Amino acid sequence: LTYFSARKGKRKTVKAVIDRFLRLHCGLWVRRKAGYKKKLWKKTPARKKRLREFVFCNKTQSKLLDKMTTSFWKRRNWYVDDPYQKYHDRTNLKV
Amino acid sequence: QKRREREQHIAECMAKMPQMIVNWQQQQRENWEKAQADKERRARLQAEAQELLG
Amino acid sequence: RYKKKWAATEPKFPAVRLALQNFDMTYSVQFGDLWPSIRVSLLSEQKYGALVNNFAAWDHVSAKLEQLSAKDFVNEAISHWELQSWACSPNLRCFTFDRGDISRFPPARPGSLGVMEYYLMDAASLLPVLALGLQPGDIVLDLCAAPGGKTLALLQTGCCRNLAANDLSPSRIARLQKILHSYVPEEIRDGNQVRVTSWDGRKWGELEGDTYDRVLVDVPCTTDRHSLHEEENNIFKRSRKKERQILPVLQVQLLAAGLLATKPGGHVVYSTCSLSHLQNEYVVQGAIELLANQYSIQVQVEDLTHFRRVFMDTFCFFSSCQVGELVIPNLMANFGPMYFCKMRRL
Amino acid sequence: SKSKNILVRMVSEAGTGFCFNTKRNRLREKLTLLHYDPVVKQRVLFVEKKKIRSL
Amino acid sequence: QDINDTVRLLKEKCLFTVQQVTKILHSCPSVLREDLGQLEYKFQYAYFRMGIKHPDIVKSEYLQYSLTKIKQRHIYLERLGRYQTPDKKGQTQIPNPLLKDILRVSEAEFLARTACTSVEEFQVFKKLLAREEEESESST
RNA sequence: CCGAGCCUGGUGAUAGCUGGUUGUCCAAGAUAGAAUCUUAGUUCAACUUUAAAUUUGCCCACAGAACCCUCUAAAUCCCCUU
RNA sequence: GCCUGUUUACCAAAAACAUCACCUCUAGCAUCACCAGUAUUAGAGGCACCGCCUGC
RNA sequence: UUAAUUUAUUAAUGCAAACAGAAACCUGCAUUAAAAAUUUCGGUUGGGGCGACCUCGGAGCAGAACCCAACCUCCGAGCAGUACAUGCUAAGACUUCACCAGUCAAAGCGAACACUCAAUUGAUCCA
Ligand SMILES: C[S@@+](CC[C@H](N)C(=O)[O-])C[C@H]1O[C@@H](n2cnc3c(N)ncnc32)[C@H](O)[C@@H]1O
Ligand SMILES: [K+]
Ligand SMILES: [K+]
Ligand SMILES: [Mg+2]
Ligand SMILES: [Mg+2]
Ligand SMILES: [Mg+2]
Ligand SMILES: [Mg+2]
Ligand SMILES: [Mg+2]
Ligand SMILES: [Mg+2]
Ligand SMILES: [Mg+2]
Ligand SMILES: [Mg+2]
Ligand SMILES: [Mg+2]
Ligand SMILES: [Mg+2]
Ligand SMILES: [Mg+2]
Repeated sequence: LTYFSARKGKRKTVKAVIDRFLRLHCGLWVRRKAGYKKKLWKKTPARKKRLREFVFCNKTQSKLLDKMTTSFWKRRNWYVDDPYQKYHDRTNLKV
Repeated sequence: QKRREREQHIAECMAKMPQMIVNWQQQQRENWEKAQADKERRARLQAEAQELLG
Repeated sequence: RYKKKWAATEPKFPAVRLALQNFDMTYSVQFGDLWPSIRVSLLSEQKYGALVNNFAAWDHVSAKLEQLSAKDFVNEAISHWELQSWACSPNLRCFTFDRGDISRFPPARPGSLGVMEYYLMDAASLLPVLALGLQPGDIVLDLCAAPGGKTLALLQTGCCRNLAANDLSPSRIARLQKILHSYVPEEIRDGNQVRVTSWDGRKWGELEGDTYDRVLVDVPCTTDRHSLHEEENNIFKRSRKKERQILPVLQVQLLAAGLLATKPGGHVVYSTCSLSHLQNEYVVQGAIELLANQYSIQVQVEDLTHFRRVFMDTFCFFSSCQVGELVIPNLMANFGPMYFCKMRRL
Repeated sequence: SKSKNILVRMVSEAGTGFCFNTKRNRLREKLTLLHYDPVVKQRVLFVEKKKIRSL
Repeated sequence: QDINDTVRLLKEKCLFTVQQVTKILHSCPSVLREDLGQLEYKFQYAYFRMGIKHPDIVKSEYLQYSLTKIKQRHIYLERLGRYQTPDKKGQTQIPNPLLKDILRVSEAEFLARTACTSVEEFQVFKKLLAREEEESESST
């Protein structure tokens, strides 16, 4: 990671994280399952069912991805007809 | 136009589909039936061998 | 600490070259002028005989093979029994080509019954099954039956009500199950008629004494055909040199155990796919002395000279064998090498 | 490691474009199965068109 | 340039002496008509697999004979064990038959003097060898 | 100080390696592992620290945890009271 | 080891290298080398003078 | 050096170009070599060798919840077969001591009237 750029002197964003992950404004990171398109003929329907699901990264992984991206990706967006719009905020959350 | 052509194509194929299923199901029974006759014929040929022993 | 700066290192030979060198020294003296003729046949691809699956449409397959000019040597040999004058295991149909013909059979195609029409196997490997003289209602025990070159032939006869197929290697056993499943219909294998196990053959000399009338024993040995071509799991590599040294010992032990397993008055055929006389006749003589000295068991080796003359047309036989019969490969008849010896228990 | 079976692709005869992959033995005729088609929500005939690979 | 490539291949790729090249061309005129790839393959077969050095090739008229008959005769002798490929040092276990004996003499004489096999056996080997050659070309 | 001269520059080359790492006082504070061209390292977990929130935590009475298996083992896990 | 000669300046002077002699390889020719030369010449090598030796 | 990656460079041919009327020089694009350039030398174990080993599963050590190591003590696995709703979805849990992966699953929709197997497997990018 480049903490200070050579032409602007500011932190950069790793484009590997952006393409492979989605960040909700609540802080959660949504990713895909590694291997949801690989050798589907030898996998049971139950196994394939959880491979094509979107899962949340844990605390350690989420903290790692917050340092590899700049604040432009942590801002709140208001896209029209956003499939993940309802998941940008937590409800009935304690502690 | 593309949606209607696909819908018409699906409807046209599904029109013949019940007849195709019956023909396919009928052929599967016939193919097994031909093999079953061969199984009986094998016993008949093996019955000839028993005749030779006797 | 290991020393990696040796003054002289033995040059690395391929396992094929290692097998060729050992065979060249031993077999040149044993066979004399016939070794060069044998050697070319070993290096050339062996001819494959088409064994008709009796469970499938055998009559239709026979007609199909006749179109490819295939000739049933088994049927020809049966008519030769009276011409020359225990007989042999009946209900076997194997089609091969003419002497000197290089035509290869097409791959087998499953029939209407869902089973393969025929099995492709060496024609020299069918002789031990024929020499076994199988009869209906008998109980047949096969040691080292996997992958099933001779195991499948026994079921084609239909003379074995109960079969005990045992091979030490489970990987070979797994191949045997698939071959039986693809060829033999499930109804026969449904019951206890075919028993496929994976245990040491030495155990069969104690667990089942006098249980079986006909026992076929094909002990593991240095396969001349496979060693000179295959590069995987070759017995002639340096790591497996220890196994080759103890190989004749296992051949004596496994054969002796099978002899204990058979009932007195039964027939035991010893089969080996090799040309080395130190593993063909000496093993047979080793087992005979082993039984008499340790368990006081006497066996009689039958004469295969009558059997030799019947297949002389389609097979090449070596006429300088003390006890067993050795079928040497030839350019015209590429079947072999095969060594089979028949002994009965008294 | 001889390829005893092969992986083939079955195409629906209803024209819906639905397809699924199945495993079949190499030495066998092309399969003609009766599989469920989610597009029409009923079982429809399928026919083998192209072999994908060897297993 | 067709002549230029042939002699250059002999002098550079085959590394034949200029004196040897003159004797080769006078003795064997079929070299010019032969394709460069087959000519190079024919030469290296004698040098490596057979073990024949440059002076012996020129004197024995190796290049004039067809490639196919060389393959049939050499491999059969090699499989017979009569012919042993020289090792790294150049020594051989059993002295090889003379090269002129293998090639110059007729097929019937070739079997009798060296192979010591029946005529029928050699006929089967050629068909078997051609199948292996046919498979070898397809695999490559 | 020639298995590739010397000098200058790139150059504050790089070194998972060696050495060093400067005032006072108090407090908490040690040994499960996994992956690794990796076992002289690093990452994660375990452990440890501070802050914060909350309510149970530890100890443990019966009951309860397999047969082919009598080394018919010492003893655990679970666990209200306390 | 033919010989005189040469080499590790600063741990090896030698059986090592070179050396006449012999052998192999390459080249048919001008105007800065080879060369102001031309197959009895030039270059690239091996061996180390000289003398002697079979089988086939 | 028959390690990998290249022919820029050099030389020899081919074509295009350019010419005369045929050719050469030059230039571009190729194919052959030549001579070089860049870079690397997987770990584990083994003093008298001519190698074995690296992933996954079961049994003993590890006797009774779980876990628990070798140079350990033993056997294997890199499949096949039957299905063709081996369809679509969804509470609550397990988890090989992390992660990645892996496993079970009520209800519901739709049909019938979570296949066997201890292992039988390969991520991302890319095509
Ligand atoms: C040369 S093969 C013979 C194959 C088979 N009998 C045939 O002819 O088709 C010998 C087989 O014996 C098996 N084998 C080796 N050792 C064995 C043993 N100790 N007990 C039983 N079988 C053994 C090996 O798996 C090997 O595949
Ligand atoms: K390190
Ligand atoms: K000096
Ligand atoms: Mg200096
Ligand atoms: Mg530094
Ligand atoms: Mg303290
Ligand atoms: Mg790696
Ligand atoms: Mg001197
Ligand atoms: Mg003098
Ligand atoms: Mg000095
Ligand atoms: Mg000195
Ligand atoms: Mg010298
Ligand atoms: Mg670079
Ligand atoms: Mg876990």
